[PDB]
Amino acid sequence: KRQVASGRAYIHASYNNTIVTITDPDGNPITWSSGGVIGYKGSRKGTPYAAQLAALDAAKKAMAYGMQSVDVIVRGTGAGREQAIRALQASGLQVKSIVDDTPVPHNGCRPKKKFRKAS
Amino acid sequence: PSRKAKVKATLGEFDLRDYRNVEVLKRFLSETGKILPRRRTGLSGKEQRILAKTIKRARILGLLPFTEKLVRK
Amino acid sequence: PITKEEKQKVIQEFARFPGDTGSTEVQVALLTLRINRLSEHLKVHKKDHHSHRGLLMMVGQRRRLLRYLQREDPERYRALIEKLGIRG
Amino acid sequence: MRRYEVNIVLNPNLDQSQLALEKEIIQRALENYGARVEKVEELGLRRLAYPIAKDPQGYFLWYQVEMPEDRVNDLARELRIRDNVRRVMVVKSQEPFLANA
RNA sequence: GUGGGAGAGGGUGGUGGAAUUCCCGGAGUAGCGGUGAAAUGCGCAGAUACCGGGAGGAACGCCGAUGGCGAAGGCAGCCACCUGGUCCACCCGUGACGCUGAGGCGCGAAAGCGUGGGGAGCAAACCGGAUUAGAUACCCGGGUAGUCCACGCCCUAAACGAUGCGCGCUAGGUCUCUGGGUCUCCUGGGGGCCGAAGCUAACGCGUUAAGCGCGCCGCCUGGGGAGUACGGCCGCAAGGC
Ligand SMILES: [Mg+2]
Ligand SMILES: [Mg+2]
Ligand SMILES: [Mg+2]
Ligand SMILES: [Mg+2]
Ligand SMILES: [Mg+2]
Ligand SMILES: [Mg+2]
Ligand SMILES: [Mg+2]
Ligand SMILES: [Mg+2]
Ligand SMILES: [Mg+2]
Ligand SMILES: [Mg+2]
Ligand SMILES: [Mg+2]
Ligand SMILES: [Mg+2]
Ligand SMILES: [Mg+2]
Ligand SMILES: [Mg+2]
Ligand SMILES: [Mg+2]
Repeated sequence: KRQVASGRAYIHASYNNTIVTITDPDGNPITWSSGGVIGYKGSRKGTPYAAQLAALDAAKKAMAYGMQSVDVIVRGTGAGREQAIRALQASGLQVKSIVDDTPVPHNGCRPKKKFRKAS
Repeated sequence: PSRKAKVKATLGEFDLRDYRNVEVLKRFLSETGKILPRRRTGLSGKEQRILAKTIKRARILGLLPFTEKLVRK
Repeated sequence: PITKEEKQKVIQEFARFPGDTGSTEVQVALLTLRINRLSEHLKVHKKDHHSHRGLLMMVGQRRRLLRYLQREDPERYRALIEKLGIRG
Repeated sequence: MRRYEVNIVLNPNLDQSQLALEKEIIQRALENYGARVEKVEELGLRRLAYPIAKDPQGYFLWYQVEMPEDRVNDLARELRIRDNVRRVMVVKSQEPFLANA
């Protein structure tokens, strides 16, 4: 309970799952959803569908606190990303905008073998 | 892609070695801090090169970003 | 670094005659300069291997000229030395 | 001696006093190293492409003091000792490689 | 010599931001993670996702090239200092002062060794999950030496262009880096591709020769045994020649 009205929605998509988050302007979260949350648990957490369900849950619960305008921010390139985004949009939540903020080092820590190989 | 216009034409006589010329430099960066290619800036190696050495100063100084957020999408 | 002056100063000091830039002395002297410098730089930056090889060549090029001087005119030779700082 | 361009960015929250103070050292400490200020062009406030010292802006300076090479990594080592001074950029002067002219 | 040019060539000091990890605070709740599927693992002592701050280590996105520098190994955030090589124009000086180079001496990726320090990420060994007929592996979760710094060793490699260095001679075309010119193009230095003659077992090379020649050095003489044994020399050792 708080009545935020205007906040931001952080979407974190990964090859393995998508967690969505809705904070308030200054940055503090209000509510969040995720593949797990919505019920899928395993290889399904990643599928776009889940992301859809997740993203919509992040909204429903968000709607509670009185949210109405989010500034969707994307991170990661996981499957079902440009998908979760399409959900928040068609959720009633006026999607102020979209931004890609996937972090990327300027050559930081040696990745693990899984993702190694320089060029 | 990139068959529009080079970032050199849209501009004039300018010191490619001036590390304070923000108004001009900002023209050589994408929707991000990313320093535009040559296929984009349309410069000579010697030039394109120097440009960077210059840009990378604008950065430390504080006049120029290192990276920007991608709007749209 | 060695200034234009520093250089010219040494040239117009050994030159056989006004206008002598490439005489066997000028050269030696000149070198000895470039050498005695780097010999200092390396006294510090011992880790600076690359520069060293640069010096490993000047020294060569230097003794090679001399070797030639001591041949042609053993006098000038015995001279360049006492004048500079070698053989001791 | 050689021609060096000096850039300096200090806390953009000083009053006439607090500020003129810093520049007292930027000048004092400066001359103490064979300053010789060929010129200066105080640009003042600037909107930084990114916060510096958690400050959304910055107060920029710029000189051209010609000084003794041997004493430069020092001169700056000195300008950094300041608190309200957050950036010391000492580039060596260079002909204006004009492009597209 | 003089005047000019390019450069991730080397060394020392400083310093920039992005990212990961960890700590502190906020806000927030049931999961995150991971995979072909999973599990181990981590989370209500509140993890994940989000915001703010801090500490620290390592590496430097875009530019970036099909690019450049270096004798080789190799070299890229930015700044300053110290320093090597090299290219062009002038035709100014010396007057064969040249080439090569047994042995010597120096440099020499990684791994490895010794002492001290540092230790974020990564990760031989190792500890576990899974897979499998088994799995001393590939996959997953952890993790020590190590990876980093200094000082001293070690001297190996598909250390590769699998092509020793130097000089001269022998069609062109085209792309490109760097200098000069009277700057359509000519001329010099370097990097590529197609190609004359020619060479070659063929593939291919072809003014960056693997062509035509001269000089000097190194090396080969069927396979296995074997880069082993013995000896010597070197190394703290591993081990090297
Ligand atoms: Mg002449
Ligand atoms: Mg004569
Ligand atoms: Mg001989
Ligand atoms: Mg070694
Ligand atoms: Mg090592
Ligand atoms: Mg050790
Ligand atoms: Mg790990
Ligand atoms: Mg592992
Ligand atoms: Mg050529
Ligand atoms: Mg050419
Ligand atoms: Mg033929
Ligand atoms: Mg060919
Ligand atoms: Mg035999
Ligand atoms: Mg062996
Ligand atoms: Mg022994």
